[PDB]
Amino acid sequence: EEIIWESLSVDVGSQGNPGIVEYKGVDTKTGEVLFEREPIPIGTNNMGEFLAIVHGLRYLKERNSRKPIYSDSQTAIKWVKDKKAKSTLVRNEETALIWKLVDEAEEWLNTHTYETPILKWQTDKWGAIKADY
RNA sequence: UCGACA
DNA sequence: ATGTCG
Ligand SMILES: [Cl-]
Ligand SMILES: [Mg+2]
Ligand SMILES: [Mg+2]
Repeated sequence: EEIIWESLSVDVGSQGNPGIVEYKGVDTKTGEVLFEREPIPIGTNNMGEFLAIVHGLRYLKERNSRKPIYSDSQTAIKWVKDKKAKSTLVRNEETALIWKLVDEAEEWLNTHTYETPILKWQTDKWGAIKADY
């Protein structure tokens, strides 16, 4: 019910779906952009949302930060919890990059630890997540 | 058959 | 429209 302002908010941005995908993480309190992924030619909204959360985990772990991560993606939050991105996007030469990043994200998750709470951003009550495009 | 999150 | 889960 209470927004945890001392947190990291991440979100995907795209042009088409499947389409060009990117993501960024921002300080929930100030909106300051902390990281941003170079656009990936072809990917899905959910893969991007997943990549954004995993990058956030890696970003916070490297800085010894225990702050939670906000995401508005029910799908991505579940994929991270399961440490498995159940995407339906076809695996071919054109989607090789997005799949490589997804596979590497999964790989990282299955070989590292973290206590970072991954929280659902309550869009219907709080408005658009701060990392929204 | 939807409902929900994007 | 398309991507996903309950
Ligand atoms: Cl990535
Ligand atoms: Mg989103
Ligand atoms: Mg958004």
